[PDB]
Amino acid sequence: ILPKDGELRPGDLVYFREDKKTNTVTDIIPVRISRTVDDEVLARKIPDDVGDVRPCVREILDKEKQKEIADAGVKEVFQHHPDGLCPACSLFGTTFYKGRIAFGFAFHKDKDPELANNGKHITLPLLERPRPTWSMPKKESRVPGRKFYVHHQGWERVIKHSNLDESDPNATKQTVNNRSVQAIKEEQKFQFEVRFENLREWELGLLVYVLQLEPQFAHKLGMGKALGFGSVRIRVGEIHSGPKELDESRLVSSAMKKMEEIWDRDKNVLEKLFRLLYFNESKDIKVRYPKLQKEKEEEEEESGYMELAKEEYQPEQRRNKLTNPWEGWGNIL
Amino acid sequence: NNMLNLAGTISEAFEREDKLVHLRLFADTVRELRRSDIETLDLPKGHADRLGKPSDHFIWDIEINKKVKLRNWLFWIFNEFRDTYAYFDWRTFCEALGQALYLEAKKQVPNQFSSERPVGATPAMEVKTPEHDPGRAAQGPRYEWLIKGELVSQTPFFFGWSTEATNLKLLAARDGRLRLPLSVLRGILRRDIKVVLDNKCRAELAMKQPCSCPVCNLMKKITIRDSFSSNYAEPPKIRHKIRLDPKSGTVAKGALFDSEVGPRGVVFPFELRLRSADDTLPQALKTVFSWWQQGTVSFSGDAGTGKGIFCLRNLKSIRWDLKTEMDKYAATLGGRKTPVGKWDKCHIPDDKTYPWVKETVEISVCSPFITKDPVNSLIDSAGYDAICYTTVDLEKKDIYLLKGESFRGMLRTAVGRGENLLLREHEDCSCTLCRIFGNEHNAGKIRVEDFIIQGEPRTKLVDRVAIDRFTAGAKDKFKFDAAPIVGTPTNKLKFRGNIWIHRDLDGLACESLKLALEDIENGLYPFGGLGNAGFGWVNYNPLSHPAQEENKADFSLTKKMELNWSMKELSTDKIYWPHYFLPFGKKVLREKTPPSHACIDENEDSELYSGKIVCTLETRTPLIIPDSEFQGEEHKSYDFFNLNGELCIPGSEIRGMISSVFEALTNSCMRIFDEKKRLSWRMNPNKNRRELDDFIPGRVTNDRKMEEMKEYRYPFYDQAITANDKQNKYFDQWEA
Amino acid sequence: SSAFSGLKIPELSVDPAEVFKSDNPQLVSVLLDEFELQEQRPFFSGLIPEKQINIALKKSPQLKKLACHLLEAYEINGRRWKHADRRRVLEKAIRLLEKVSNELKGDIQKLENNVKESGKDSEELNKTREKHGEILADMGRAYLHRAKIIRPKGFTIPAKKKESLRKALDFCKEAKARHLAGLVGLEMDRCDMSDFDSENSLEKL
RNA sequence: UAUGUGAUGGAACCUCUCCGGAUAAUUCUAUCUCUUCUG
Ligand SMILES: [Zn+2]
Ligand SMILES: [Zn+2]
Ligand SMILES: [Zn+2]
Repeated sequence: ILPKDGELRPGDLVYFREDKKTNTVTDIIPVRISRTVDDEVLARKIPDDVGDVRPCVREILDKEKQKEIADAGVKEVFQHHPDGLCPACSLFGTTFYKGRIAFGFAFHKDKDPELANNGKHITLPLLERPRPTWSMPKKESRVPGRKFYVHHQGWERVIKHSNLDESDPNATKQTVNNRSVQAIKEEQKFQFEVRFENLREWELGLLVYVLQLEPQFAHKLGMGKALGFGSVRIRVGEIHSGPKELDESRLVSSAMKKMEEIWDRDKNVLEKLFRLLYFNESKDIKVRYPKLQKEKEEEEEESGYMELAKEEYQPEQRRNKLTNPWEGWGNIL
Repeated sequence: NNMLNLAGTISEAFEREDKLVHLRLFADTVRELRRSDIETLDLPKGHADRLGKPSDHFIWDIEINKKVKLRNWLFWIFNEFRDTYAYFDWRTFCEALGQALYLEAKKQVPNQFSSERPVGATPAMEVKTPEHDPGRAAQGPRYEWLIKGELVSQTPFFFGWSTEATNLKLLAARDGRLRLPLSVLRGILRRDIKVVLDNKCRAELAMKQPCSCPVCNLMKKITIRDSFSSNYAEPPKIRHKIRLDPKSGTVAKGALFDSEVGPRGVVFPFELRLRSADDTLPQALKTVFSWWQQGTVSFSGDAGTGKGIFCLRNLKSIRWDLKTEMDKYAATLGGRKTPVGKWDKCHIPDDKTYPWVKETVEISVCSPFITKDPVNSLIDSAGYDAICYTTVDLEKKDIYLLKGESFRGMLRTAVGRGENLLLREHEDCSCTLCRIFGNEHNAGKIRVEDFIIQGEPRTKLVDRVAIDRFTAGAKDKFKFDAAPIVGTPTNKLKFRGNIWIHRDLDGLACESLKLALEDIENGLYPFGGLGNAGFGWVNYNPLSHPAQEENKADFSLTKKMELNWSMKELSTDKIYWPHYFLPFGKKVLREKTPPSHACIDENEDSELYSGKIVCTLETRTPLIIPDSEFQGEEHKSYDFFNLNGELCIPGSEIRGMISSVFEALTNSCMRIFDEKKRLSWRMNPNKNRRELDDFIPGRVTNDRKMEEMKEYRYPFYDQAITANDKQNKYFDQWEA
Repeated sequence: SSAFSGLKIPELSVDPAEVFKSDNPQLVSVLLDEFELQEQRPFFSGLIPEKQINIALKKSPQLKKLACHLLEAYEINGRRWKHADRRRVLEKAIRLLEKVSNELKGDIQKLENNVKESGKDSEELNKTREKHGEILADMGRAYLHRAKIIRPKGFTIPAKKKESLRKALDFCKEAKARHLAGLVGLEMDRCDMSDFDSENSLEKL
């Protein structure tokens, strides 16, 4: 199919669709089987039983009335939510506002920290852009939520697969679509500071708790999060409140009051969030991708994206087992 | 008229693409092109997405009248204009196209600029004939003095040129040479002599009788020649200024100004001719010359931002007597017909009476420094989205610096925050802020010079991206670029500058200035932009504290809120998904009035605290942070992020992780979200009707709404081969 | 009040929020972009999209109403205010009227060429000219009121008063106003200035 | 292209007021593609 350069020409041959309606045509398709496309926009695909999660700074162009407003010139009055700014946009700042916290650079005590793989380069496998049309199968599907990565020990397999003789079929090819990078060994320390001004005590307490989580959990950083790289932990050493007095008890009580006011004794979402931050150090836990189109004879696992959508997941239910953290799809053969 | 039509056409293309927010930027960019010269012109290109394929620039690759490339359309228009009109050059074409586009912007794009501009002017011209006989006198000239000299600009200057009907431009001769008018020199000289003699003369325009008095008695016998730039004729540079909003910390609605500024090092010849009945120079003239030789006074317009400082060098003079040396004088006609042969040297030893005080300031920066130059970023072939400001010196190469306007703004903001005077009305106020810096109906008592970086600074490429919250990864191809100057705690950046204050300033203002300078040195205010990302931090020594051992102030949120936490147990015989999705909450708490920025502490509803937090980061698993440079052509090898061979972690990554976890906890909105996107999906071949699409075809060149139906048939021209039936019967019998 | 009821007080051009309670977006935009927001903390709020009846695509009636309200307030309660308040109110009214007059003059200039091909079409163009004349008369009123209170610095009459009186006279003469022209002439006579010629005689005015 | 017993216009600084600022982790897995001929 040679696509038309632009617009509709008087004489183009395409396929149309007509219903009763008001005797009009609603869509244009080049061939009999093609992209059906979607009416409506992703902005209003959020569930109806959830508070407004759209950005506090919005875009009017959800309809093409962006033109009527723009020509009218009233563009600074139809932006922002009628209620105001969320806690995240207030603390970190938006385009019109300014953030009240600043993060500095992190340095090392010595000039040369230890590097993994004895200083050699690591040949990572192919990484491709996520496809949004997997958790949203049908035209009536809703947005599942934010995406988070789990912790594991899969970097050992990547390192072992690299630094291997090219004769072995298990080696990683040095194609143009790959990328070779360096890494820093574990247990290497970096030091930095965070500067803040004009913060309420509950904001300060929440920020301190976010920076310093419980010892069980850890944060994630850097390239190749899906492969297990970048699990880091941040420690808080001292708070400089200046001339004004400050005690940790008031910070804890204020954070408790704010969290109680916000969540109002709801624990499902928080439990799911805290399950995703668990640091799994077991070397016997394997996480991979289904590897679409399972082939060959024998069991060869039950994986495969097309195969997985036929028996246990199904289009109606794939908005489930994905919002439940730490769930597997297939057993070890 | 051709320029107006071209401007209108260009304004149409931008409007059509939906890019009306860059018309003023292009209006300044065309004058930057004027300065940049045409012979070696090479406009930038795209960001080179994918592996090696360049992309399309967001301004230079706009389709205009079927000419996709603006870079060639502009050249073709210039060639056509040069062919049509004689005595035509690149500079005039660019100037005409610039003003025209500025007019189109002011016309079609409102709210992009400020305008209470006309106040306290009104032109006045008075004349009056005498009513009484003036009389007769008996004192006349008996001596003549010719004084040589040169004026060298040690700081960029600015002389305003304005007509009744590029708002402001530096005045220059029709041949391009920079010009220093004699009116400015006479005014400066009379102001200095009035300061020396402590007078308050105004000259009252035309009065009944001549004013007399020493100020009008000495300028009546002084002749000054007009001067021109001896070694400089190039077009000047453009400087930009903004006005911030103290409450929000951002620019105002229409705060943006432009002003052409001359270079540094232009030599202006000096000529003075004094004819009076005295055998020695007046003391006031010698005092003024002593003041000028040290460069302690300002000569140009924008003196509030430290501009127009000139130094006088190579002073020499000769005295002529018209009573006995008339022939010697008439031989050279006073030194204007023929240059004088023998010159005598003048001492003019010293003077320490000038009313300004110079204090040097040195500030060391311990982080990368960046300042944005949007107009210059569109003419550099390197293609970077942001680049640092540079100037030119006629003595010696680009010099990186921080403009003195930014330093003045920082000082004013610091003083206002300290004394809570950033919101009070300043009409008839006379407070500390209205005294140090002045208000509209007053002037200032401080002159702030530019801060020149000392050493050999180096630039670096820094990359940034926006990671969507729904699907992890870049929300668009739009990578961001910058060229900061590399700075580390061990290898700091040193800034040097001069601040001039008036001798008549009271002690309280001096103490306030000292406190503001102390706060600046301590590091309450970063230099340049991107201050929240760790760029340009003063007094930053994160390694002073000997690391953080264990943790202090530890509490568990899950235990206090009775979270089950679903401890559970993992199984070895299952393969888990690498990523999951977190369901949204129910309640989002929004507020209308965030805390202000103009007050250091104002507890209208709750207490506020300000300080800093010391942290430490360690890696449980190997970490990968790529650099901006690669070694290879096909398989690009990467190295770890470093600042001149020193490994470090940018603050943007930590900001992003902390922010994302923050929306995870507090159930805030999705700050980065591609809300303008529609999915496609596919139609299944069969499925209560599986398919119901009718067959129709587009009609002739009638109204586009009409469309005629059709019936589907079969067609040939997609086959394999044509032959007799024997070949068809032989097609089989392969095997099986 | 039968007015907008958004301004806190005529002599202090501030708005204590509450502007968004109205439905007209043009009124909100005008009250926000040309007045002090008051308060001590930034205000971040907006209206709801998908509003019908369009936006009327112009601001001239609202600006004219603001100018008329400011002049009426100055006429009624101008004695109690201090000098700074009078100066501020007069300057703001002059700026708004000048913007309206410039917009109307530009619109008339562009419409003149188009109506030239309409075979001498007497239509709403006449009403636009009448509106321009009314705006000119209001500008003359504002200029005269501003000139009447200029502080006399120095022994002689300041130039500012002379230029203000000349501008007021020009506006009144161009607007075909008789009472305002007479008032301007009376003010000029008391200033001892004699720039007027025999054609612009005080007796004829 | 002046009109003559009378010209301090070298007799006047386009001056004054305004942080090119704000927001963004150089990151990453599900297909793609429509005409098949009674089977
Ligand atoms: Zn928000
Ligand atoms: Zn005098
Ligand atoms: Zn003040």
